[PDB]
Parts: sequence; structure tokens; C-alpha cells
Amino acid sequence: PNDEATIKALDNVIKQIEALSVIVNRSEKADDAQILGPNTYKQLLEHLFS
Amino acid sequence: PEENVYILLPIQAYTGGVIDRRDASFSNFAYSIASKLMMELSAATHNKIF
Repeated sequence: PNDEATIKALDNVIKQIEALSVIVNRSEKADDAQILGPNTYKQLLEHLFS
Repeated sequence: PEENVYILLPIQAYTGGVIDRRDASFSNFAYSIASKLMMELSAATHNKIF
């Protein structure tokens, strides 16, 4: 049983498992609400007499 | 520091090993350190006797 094979296999496995353990999940989603800028009422025309 | 006392300070030997980001386990860090260290060490005594 040539020894040099298993050393390479073990190194590959260790590198892979260490690469899989650094990946982290961290999202930065923003909320769905709006801003609601200012507004003013609009008055409709009418008539007046007495 | 004084008479009949001698201090054996510890000095870092091998500076590899990367922390586990998943933070689930502590033994995985030690396993990584040991495996990489002995992968380096076994390359110095491939077919050699002291």
C-alpha cells in the first residue's frame, strides 16, 4: 500500500471540510415601508349668494 | 528572576489553524491544528530514523 496516496487524500478532505466551515450567511434586507412625503388639501370651487 | 528559580517561558511553535466560523464546536479547531501540524511533521521523517 503506497503511502503517499492516503496523505494526499486526507489533505484534500481536510482542505474541503475547512473550506465548507468558513461560509457564513448574513443578509442585509431593507424593510418594505414607504416614506410618505408631505401633502396639502385641494379646495374645490363653489358658489355663494344671499 | 532570582536565585534558584528558572522560568521556562512558552514560545509559539506552529502558527497555523483557522477559527471555525460556525462556532458550533471547539474540538474542530484543535483537530485542524493537530492534523495540519502532523502533516507538516510527517514530511520531515518520510523514510528517516533518528
